[PDB]
This record gives sequence, structure tokens and C-alpha cells, in this order.
Amino acid sequence: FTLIELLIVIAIIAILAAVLIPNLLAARKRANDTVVTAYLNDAVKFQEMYQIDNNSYTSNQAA
Amino acid sequence: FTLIELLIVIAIIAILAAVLIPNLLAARKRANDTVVTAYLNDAVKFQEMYQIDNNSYTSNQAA
Ligand SMILES: *[C@H]1O[C@H](CO)[C@H](O)[C@H](O[C@H]2O[C@H](CO)[C@H](O)[C@H](O)[C@H]2NC(C)=O)[C@H]1NC(C)=O
Ligand SMILES: *[C@H]1O[C@H](CO)[C@H](O)[C@H](O[C@H]2O[C@H](CO)[C@H](O)[C@H](O)[C@H]2NC(C)=O)[C@H]1NC(C)=O
Ligand SMILES: *[C@H]1O[C@H](CO)[C@H](O)[C@H](O)[C@H]1NC(C)=O
Ligand SMILES: *[C@H]1O[C@H](CO)[C@H](O)[C@H](O)[C@H]1NC(C)=O
Repeated sequence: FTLIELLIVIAIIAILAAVLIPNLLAARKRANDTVVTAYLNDAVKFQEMYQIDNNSYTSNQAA
Repeated sequence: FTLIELLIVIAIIAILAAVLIPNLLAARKRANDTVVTAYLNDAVKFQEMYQIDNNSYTSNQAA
């Protein structure tokens, strides 16, 4: 094992470190939109439950 | 064995001593950039772990 093999190893590490890491921001954006969609789907279920009890929809989240 | 053979030996030692030693600074530069790259790749893993626990990224290294 010699300095030229070790420079090749360092060079290839620099390549793999650059390319094998995903765009984390783009991944989290799509997960975050799923949270919003899921929370609105829940708010919709609870608007219908409030409608069962009160014959009207809520304007306030605490209800 | 005589003074002329010994002067040839000294002359060739002076040559091999000059050429067979690598640029140590250049080698260490590329290893040092690997340390920085590796430490930032770790800091990135830990930013995602802090995001798992806190729903936000850290601004401070101690976290
Ligand atoms: C939903 O609650 C809102 C505050 O959280 C706000 O009060 C909205 O307006 C209502 O005001 C009172 C109830 O607080 C009234 O008797 C009616 O429910 C309603 N008034 C008007 C102007 O409609 C309430 N819902 C909405 C958007 O009307
Ligand atoms: C990360 O910690 C920093 C100090 O280590 C600094 O405090 C940054 O600013 C925050 O300040 C407090 C927390 O200490 C706030 O409640 C917020 O988390 C944040 N303030 C602002 C202005 O955003 C903190 N993160 C960053 C860069 O916001
Ligand atoms: C929801 O009900 C709780 C009690 O069960 C509190 O009265 C709260 O204020 C209610 N939310 C609103 C404001 O409608
Ligand atoms: C990390 O946690 C340790 C305890 O496990 C200390 O509270 C330390 O201060 C923390 N770092 C910061 C400042 O977030």
C-alpha cells in the first residue's frame, strides 16, 4: 500500500461523498405537504363531528 | 573499495535522497479535506437526528 493508491482512495471518497447523498430539502418538502394534507383531512372529520353536535361548522380550532 | 567508488556512492545517495521523498504537504492537504468532508457528513446526519426530535435544525454545535 502506497501514496498513489491512497490518493486514488481519497479521490474516489470525494466522488462518492458528493453523489451518494440525496437532496434532503426536496424529500422533506413532500413529507411536509403530507403532514398538511393529513391534518386538513382530520380537521374535515372534526368539522363533520361538530356539525353532528351543533348543526353548524366551527370557525374556531379549539372546538 | 576506494575513494572514487565511495564518491560515486555519496553522489548517488544525494540523488536518491532528493527524488525518492514525496511532497508531504500536498498529500496531507488531500487527507485534511477528507477529514472536513467526513465531519460535515456527520454534522448532516446529526442535523437530521435533531430534526427528528425537535422539528427544527440546530444553530449550535453542542446540540
Ligand atoms: C366562530 O367563532 C369565531 C370566534 O372563534 C367567531 O365568533 C365567528 O362568528 C360568530 O360570532 C358569534 C359566535 O362567537 C355568533 O353568534 C355567530 O356564531 C358568528 N357570528 C357571525 C358574524 O356569523 C364564529 N363563526 C363564524 C365564522 O360565523
Ligand atoms: C440556535 O441557537 C443559537 C445559539 O446557540 C441562537 O440562539 C439561534 O437563535 C434562536 O434564539 C432562540 C433560541 O436560543 C429562539 O427562540 C430561536 O430558536 C432562534 N431565534 C431566532 C432569531 O431565530 C438558534 N437558531 C437560529 C439560527 O435561529
Ligand atoms: C372545547 O371544549 C373544552 C372542554 O371540553 C373547552 O371548553 C374549550 O374551550 C372548547 N373549545 C372551544 C373554544 O370551542
Ligand atoms: C446537549 O445535551 C447535553 C446533555 O445531554 C447538554 O445539555 C448540552 O448543553 C446540550 N447541548 C446543547 C447546548 O444543546
